[PDB]
Amino acid sequence: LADSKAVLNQAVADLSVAHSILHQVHWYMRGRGFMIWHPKMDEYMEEIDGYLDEMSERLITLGGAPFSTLKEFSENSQLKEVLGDYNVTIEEQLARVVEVFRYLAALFQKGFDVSDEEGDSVTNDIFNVAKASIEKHIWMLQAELGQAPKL
Amino acid sequence: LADSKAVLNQAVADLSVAHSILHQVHWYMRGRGFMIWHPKMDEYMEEIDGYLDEMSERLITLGGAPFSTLKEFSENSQLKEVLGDYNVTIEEQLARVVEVFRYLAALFQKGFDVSDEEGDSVTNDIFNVAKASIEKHIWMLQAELGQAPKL
Amino acid sequence: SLADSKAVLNQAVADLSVAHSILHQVHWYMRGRGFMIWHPKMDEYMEEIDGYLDEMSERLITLGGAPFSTLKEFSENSQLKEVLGDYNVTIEEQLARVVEVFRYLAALFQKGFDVSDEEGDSVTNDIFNVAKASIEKHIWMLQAELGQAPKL
Amino acid sequence: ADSKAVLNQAVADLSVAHSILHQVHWYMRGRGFMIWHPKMDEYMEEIDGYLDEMSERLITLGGAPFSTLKEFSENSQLKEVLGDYNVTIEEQLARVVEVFRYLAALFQKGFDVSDEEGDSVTNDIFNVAKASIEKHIWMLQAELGQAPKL
Amino acid sequence: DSKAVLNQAVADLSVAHSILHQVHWYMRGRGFMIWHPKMDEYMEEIDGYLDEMSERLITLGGAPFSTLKEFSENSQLKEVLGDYNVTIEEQLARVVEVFRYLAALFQKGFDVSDEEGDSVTNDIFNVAKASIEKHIWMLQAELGQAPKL
Amino acid sequence: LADSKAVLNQAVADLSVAHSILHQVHWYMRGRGFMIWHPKMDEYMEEIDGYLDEMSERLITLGGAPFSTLKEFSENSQLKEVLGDYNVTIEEQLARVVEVFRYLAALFQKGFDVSDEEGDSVTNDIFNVAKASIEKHIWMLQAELGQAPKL
Amino acid sequence: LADSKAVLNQAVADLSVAHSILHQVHWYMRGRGFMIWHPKMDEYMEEIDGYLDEMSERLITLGGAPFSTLKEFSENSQLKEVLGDYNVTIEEQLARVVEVFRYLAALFQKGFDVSDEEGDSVTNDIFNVAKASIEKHIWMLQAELGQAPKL
Amino acid sequence: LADSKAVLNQAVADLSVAHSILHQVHWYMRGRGFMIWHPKMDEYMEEIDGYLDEMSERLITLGGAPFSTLKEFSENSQLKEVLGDYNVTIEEQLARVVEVFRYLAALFQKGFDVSDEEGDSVTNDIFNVAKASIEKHIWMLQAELGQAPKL
Amino acid sequence: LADSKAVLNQAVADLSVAHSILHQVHWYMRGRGFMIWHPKMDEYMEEIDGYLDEMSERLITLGGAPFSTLKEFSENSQLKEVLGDYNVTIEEQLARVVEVFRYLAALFQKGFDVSDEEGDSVTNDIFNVAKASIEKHIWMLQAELGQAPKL
Amino acid sequence: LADSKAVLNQAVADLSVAHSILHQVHWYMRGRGFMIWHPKMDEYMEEIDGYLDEMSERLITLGGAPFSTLKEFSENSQLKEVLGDYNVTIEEQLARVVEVFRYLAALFQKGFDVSDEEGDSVTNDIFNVAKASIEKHIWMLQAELGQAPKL
Amino acid sequence: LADSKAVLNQAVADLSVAHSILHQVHWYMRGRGFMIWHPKMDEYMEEIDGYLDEMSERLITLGGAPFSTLKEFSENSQLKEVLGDYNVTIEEQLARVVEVFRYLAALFQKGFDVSDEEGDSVTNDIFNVAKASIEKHIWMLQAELGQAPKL
Amino acid sequence: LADSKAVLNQAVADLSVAHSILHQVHWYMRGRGFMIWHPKMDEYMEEIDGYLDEMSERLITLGGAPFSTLKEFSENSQLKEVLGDYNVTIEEQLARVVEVFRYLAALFQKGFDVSDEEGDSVTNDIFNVAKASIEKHIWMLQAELGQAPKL
Ligand SMILES: [Ca+2]
Ligand SMILES: [Ca+2]
Ligand SMILES: [Ca+2]
Ligand SMILES: [Ca+2]
Ligand SMILES: [Ca+2]
Ligand SMILES: [Cl-]
Ligand SMILES: [Cl-]
Ligand SMILES: [Cl-]
Ligand SMILES: [Cl-]
Ligand SMILES: [Cl-]
Ligand SMILES: [Cu+2]
Ligand SMILES: [Cu+2]
Ligand SMILES: [Cu+2]
Ligand SMILES: [Cu+2]
Ligand SMILES: [Cu+2]
Ligand SMILES: [Cu+2]
Ligand SMILES: [Cu+2]
Ligand SMILES: [Cu+2]
Ligand SMILES: [Cu+2]
Ligand SMILES: [Cu+2]
Ligand SMILES: [Cu+2]
Ligand SMILES: [Cu+2]
Repeated sequence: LADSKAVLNQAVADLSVAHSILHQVHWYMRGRGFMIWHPKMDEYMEEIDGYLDEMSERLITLGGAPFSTLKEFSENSQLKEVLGDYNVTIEEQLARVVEVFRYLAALFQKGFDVSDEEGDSVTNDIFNVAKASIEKHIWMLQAELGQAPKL
Repeated sequence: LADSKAVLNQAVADLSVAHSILHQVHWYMRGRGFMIWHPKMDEYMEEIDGYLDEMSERLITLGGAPFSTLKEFSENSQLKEVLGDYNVTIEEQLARVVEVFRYLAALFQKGFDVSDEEGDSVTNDIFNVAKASIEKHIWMLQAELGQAPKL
Repeated sequence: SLADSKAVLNQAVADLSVAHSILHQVHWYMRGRGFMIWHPKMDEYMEEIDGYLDEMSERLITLGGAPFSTLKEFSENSQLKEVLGDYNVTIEEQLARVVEVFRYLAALFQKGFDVSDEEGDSVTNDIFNVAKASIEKHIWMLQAELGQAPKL
Repeated sequence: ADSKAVLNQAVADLSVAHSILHQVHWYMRGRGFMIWHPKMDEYMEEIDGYLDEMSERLITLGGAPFSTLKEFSENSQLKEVLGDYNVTIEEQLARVVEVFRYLAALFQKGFDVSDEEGDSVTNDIFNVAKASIEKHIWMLQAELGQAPKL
Repeated sequence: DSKAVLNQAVADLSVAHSILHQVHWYMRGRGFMIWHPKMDEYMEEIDGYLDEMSERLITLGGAPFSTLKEFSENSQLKEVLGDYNVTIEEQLARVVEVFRYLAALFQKGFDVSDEEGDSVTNDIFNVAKASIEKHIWMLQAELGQAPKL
Repeated sequence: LADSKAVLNQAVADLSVAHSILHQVHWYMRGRGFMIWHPKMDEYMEEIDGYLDEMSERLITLGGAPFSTLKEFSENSQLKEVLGDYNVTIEEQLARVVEVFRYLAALFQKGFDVSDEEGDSVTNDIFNVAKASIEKHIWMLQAELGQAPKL
Repeated sequence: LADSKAVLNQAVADLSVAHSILHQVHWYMRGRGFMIWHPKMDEYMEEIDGYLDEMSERLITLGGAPFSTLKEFSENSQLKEVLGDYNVTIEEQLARVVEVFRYLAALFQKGFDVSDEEGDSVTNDIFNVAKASIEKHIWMLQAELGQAPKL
Repeated sequence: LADSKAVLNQAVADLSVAHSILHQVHWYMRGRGFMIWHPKMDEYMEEIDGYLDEMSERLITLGGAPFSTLKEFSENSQLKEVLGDYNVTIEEQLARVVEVFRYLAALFQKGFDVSDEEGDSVTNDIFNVAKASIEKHIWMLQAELGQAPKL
Repeated sequence: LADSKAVLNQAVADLSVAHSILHQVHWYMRGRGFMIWHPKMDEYMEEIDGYLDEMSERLITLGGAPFSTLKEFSENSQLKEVLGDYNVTIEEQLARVVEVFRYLAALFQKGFDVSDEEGDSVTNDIFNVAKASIEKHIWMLQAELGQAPKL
Repeated sequence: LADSKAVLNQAVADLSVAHSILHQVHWYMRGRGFMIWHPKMDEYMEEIDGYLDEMSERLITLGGAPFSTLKEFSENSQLKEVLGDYNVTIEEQLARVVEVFRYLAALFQKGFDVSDEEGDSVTNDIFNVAKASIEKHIWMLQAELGQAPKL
Repeated sequence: LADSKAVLNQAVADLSVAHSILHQVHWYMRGRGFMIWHPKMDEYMEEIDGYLDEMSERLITLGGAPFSTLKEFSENSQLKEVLGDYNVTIEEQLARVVEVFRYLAALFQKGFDVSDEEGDSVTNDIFNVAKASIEKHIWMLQAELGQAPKL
Repeated sequence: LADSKAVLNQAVADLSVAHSILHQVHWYMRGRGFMIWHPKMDEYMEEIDGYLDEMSERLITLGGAPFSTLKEFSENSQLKEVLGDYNVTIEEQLARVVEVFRYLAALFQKGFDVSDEEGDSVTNDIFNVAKASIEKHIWMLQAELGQAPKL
């Protein structure tokens, strides 16, 4: 199950970086809609953390060794972080969360694919559930942004 | 008691159509304010459904036969429905909810008058409670829309 | 594109809206021994039906679709037929209507599952699978009440 | 005076109604016991609510509520019979319906008198209780295969 | 007879509820705001015993008193007309009197069911007697007195 | 006091002052029964604030403009305030609360009549509910004080 | 205290078999009343399981070794099991539960007497509590079946 | 305001007026973001009332006599009230709330300083806790206004 | 669906025996770690009971006849039971739970495969969910025992 | 009921000292298992305090005068106390709790017997309930220690 | 942190005695007001016990050894205990509670001062929080008794 | 680090790294005690994250710009991360948590010190509350490890 293990660990790194990006958005946010979207980032972060732990502990359950240092997370994630900036607009912050979420949905589709191909149905379901929820968020964030989900 | 029964049945039809219209607004909404107004439609729908069930079971209690098919709801409602359209602005969507709620408040006043006249105080009270909260919603929606309630 | 996955989701929106109306009718027009139990049971079924409806509609939206959202659309697209409310229907005839509504929904959900499986829409596939599971369980229980096997 | 009187009438009738419901609850036998036995508890609790609220309204209005079994029995227009296990479920439910029809008519009377005297507070207490009792009458009659026939 | 004492209790608990309700309603004087809702706790507890003991009697094949006529004729408690001029201390003194009668009745219930080998019924009277006696201590304590069981 | 708007706004002022009086009682109370009456004042104050907000927002809903400054509250209220005094007995504090509540119930009656006369049943219902509870409190308070409610 | 130990272990076997029988009734039930009685079986099963664990752990506490395999349960129980059959009427199902419960109350009576005579008052109480509730159930079950409890 | 007692009483007056100002904003608010900011005012008001009560009770506890009439509040407070106005923008509404909060945070700093100087550590902590939370609100409000907290 | 039905019924038998074994472990456990592992056994039992009822009622739902007697469970189960023994160490006790869980996870895989081939996706999901949770427990139990999960 | 009274009072003093010993164990505990047993001592302590207050209040109810000073507790208790010592192992700490419990269970038996002889049935059930729970704890502590309960 | 450690331990002793005195007041109380003040002694005892555990565990944390036997409590406490006496009036009982509380607040001031001088700010805040609450209780008790707090 | 803002950011970095190490301990833990200590890591991580968020917020509130990327956390933190290793004993894992907490306690003392010196009492409080709880955890972890807290 080497490829299911590799994608789980990929998600551990990516989700760790995604959490950090969401926390940055939470902190640096400024503009009309702050009061709604600032605590909304805690909800997204909590949900991201749930996926992270579950996917890491599935990796552990399968005999793997999850990345578990900030260096491992940062080096292995395909997500890129920039310095915090208070002058990013609300719309831009929401569009970055959408970018991250589209990335995660694509990653989860890959985890779904590989786990299916390896016959790892438990892992497959974990990815599917995460994908479901993330794609729903993309619809909502896009809607706020006056756009179709464009999945 | 023939008219109290009639107006309660009218309310069953109109509430069923108002539910559907609220559901459309909930689903087709796009633009800034989505994250607050999308779940708000669920609260409004649940409140509408509560009136619908209480007025219908009052009608039953009084010996009446509630409308209970979509054809009945559609044909007897004075509310008109259009196809859902994502390009309707948030402010236009809220304007639509306000016009539905104005209609309902007026319908509930007719219900109050009719049942008051017949001495059906229980029905009278159903209408008064429903009118009270709908009018408060009208104030709030109009305030969001930068307007006086204009009841 | 997921053309048929989207189509079956919207089919479900239509049928669930009509299913909801039928369960409400049963709820209101019910008379006979067993009323005190089956009348609020209809509220539980309605709420579950409403849950699938909202979730299937919002999956369709998520996918770039446009859900049916008027009574006219629900009526004309649903395969479920409605009749006028009638208080002289027996309890066991009411429960039998509910069973036939549920058999239809279970079959629709099966169609949703197969169609989404084939197009590789696994999220949609799981929504249908969960809904089918529950509907089929209620069929067992309703049928038991009616002194019958589930006969899926 | 009349609002006060009808409040006290309800105190007595609701006390006897509670007794009858408790009897139905205890002596019930037959298919449907397991649903209807605890149902009598919900009805009793609701009846006790009206009883205390109407009695306390009477106190608030300067009255003196009936507060002995003797007063309840001889002021109430509801008749009690000895407990009897032979009564069918449908008959037990029919007896509850009959008691509820009485309470609903009495609450209408309370509504009328209080409306005439301008005691809108008492007026609402009667309306709220009546609404709920009539709803029960529908459900009870439905179980019995019947229209509410208010 | 366990069955007889259970039915006596049904009658007396019915009358005791009426008396507590009377105290709840007619109470006036300093302490009303604490003692008025306290009567609700007592009545709820009294009604708990009433139902428990009645349905034990049904369980044993008995026929509980289920009419005010039966309650009033069989009960050994007496009722008087409600009176707003009764003092807070008098009202509470009346509550103690009722509770003392109840505990003694539950004592009799305990003895009789014990002699009869009916341990379930026995246990019902024991739990009830325990709480009533605790209440007697507290009421008496408020009244400046020892419980004097 | 020609109309419902007027009496609602009167309530707004009187309830504000009633709130302030109850707080005074709560703070300056001394003597046997403090442990029970002190927190009871909190209950009364929260109930009062409840009416205050309901009535103000009914007035807003009707298109009026609620008093919303202390000057407005204090000048338009017909209740009189005095300096906090620790040497007022418990019985005196309770008597003063009774006085406030008697005033409030009377005002709510005037509110009921004015709304009844102009067919504003929503407002009418608001006054009726508030009057019911206030009158119940007078009974209980009077009972503590060894008195009939004497409405 | 060998008798109390012996009866606690009997009850362990019998409660285990009683649970199985209730679970069969739960599964195989068909007919009007199913919707009430099917979940009612869960309540009974939970209560039986509470007795089982309590009685078992009292036996452990006393220095005994409770029956703890299906073979021990099945061979030591005096209750007899039959193949699940869907065609049994609801009435027959409830009659069967009554038979089981009568057996248990009688067993609990034996437990009460045996424990009383050894002066094991804790075991005594355990049987008394269990017996009280089972006899209450016999009444209700017999009431549904149109009969007196006939204890 | 030379001592802990004096600043605590100054706090009582200012908090009373702050409360009235927040209620005005709550009532008179119109514009996009109403549905979020209107109930937010209730949260602020409840927090404010919590400080009002604790500081007043602390004063009582220290042997002082709290201001407890509208006249005392309005005269002693350094906050100015103006007539309610429905044509104030949300941005303007939130800017006023910010002005009030900066005033309270400054007053709480004074109470902190004075109490530390007196060695009244209990009073000191009350001012510190209240200041902490108010400064946090300033950050959030400012961020909604697209600005740094600028304490 | 003959094979799905067969494997569901196998699960009913095996889960019934597994519950019995877990209960033995719960009862007979001695050694350091009791206070933790004794209630943990209750958790595992509740979970095992949940699969048992759900798999049995999926079988009923599919037109099957679940095993529903202790004799059917003992004879159909591939799990073997032995007399309770206080002298088994905690390590031995947890190792035994691990063996049981590995057995169940493998039966659930069989269940998953057979339902997959037959196109019974509802049953397939029931096995997959049960398998996931059991594998997770095997990881934790194994971790307690100082080992990799070694699925 | 002189001896019933006496033994209740013995229990007040002994439960007082037992509470103190358990608090010492709670505080001075060191070693593997701390994280479980440290909070467990709080559960035991709360349970011990429950019996203490219950038995004291029963004594008061019977016309007695509970020991209510530490002098009285110390002099009357048969339990002995020593200075806290962090160097005691976890296993000896738990053996010490067991000895306290064996004592209390013996005392509760004495209370049972005495109250039984005087026909104080209420006091009798109080000791029985308490004895049942303590003996259960003895089984559990003993199991942790790898021992039979040896009552 | 010698002085901080010493004063924490003095609190352990005095708080242990305070709890005993309150329990005495709880049990022996008689007179009008019993029904309010009897349960109020529970609230006080719970709060006292919370300080006792916190201060003891702060001392353990700091490397000290808490008093943990009744002899240590009784010999180290400055609080004096007398035999329970039902003839003490309610107002005398409350007066005794006031005196204990006055003693505890002064002890907590000493605690504050000593920890502040030593730079043990964690211990410092512990004393401050406890002091705040005790002084509030003093105001309330004094109020009941018709007096100023007179801190 | 030379002001409160500087130490707040240092805390953001260190808490981020502390969270990562705790998550590693949580994941890679094997040994007797796993079932207790694995979820206890979750409690420590929630708490650490509470500090991270409020310290970051406080920095934002003060006009600062928190580290908000993994690169920034990793490079600014003085904690070192090593690759996850299943072979580390439970006791070694616990000792690692203790080392981390000792570091955080020292950091928080530095934060307390710096903020006190600047007169930033709000920040000071934040650090003091955090230090308190971490030191208590150090006591408990050390107790598990059979050691004095050795602060
Ligand atoms: Ca648009
Ligand atoms: Ca059949
Ligand atoms: Ca090992
Ligand atoms: Ca050691
Ligand atoms: Ca005295
Ligand atoms: Cl799209
Ligand atoms: Cl828009
Ligand atoms: Cl009719
Ligand atoms: Cl049948
Ligand atoms: Cl071992
Ligand atoms: Cu985890
Ligand atoms: Cu309904
Ligand atoms: Cu939705
Ligand atoms: Cu009442
Ligand atoms: Cu009952
Ligand atoms: Cu408001
Ligand atoms: Cu157990
Ligand atoms: Cu206060
Ligand atoms: Cu089941
Ligand atoms: Cu106590
Ligand atoms: Cu502790
Ligand atoms: Cu945050």
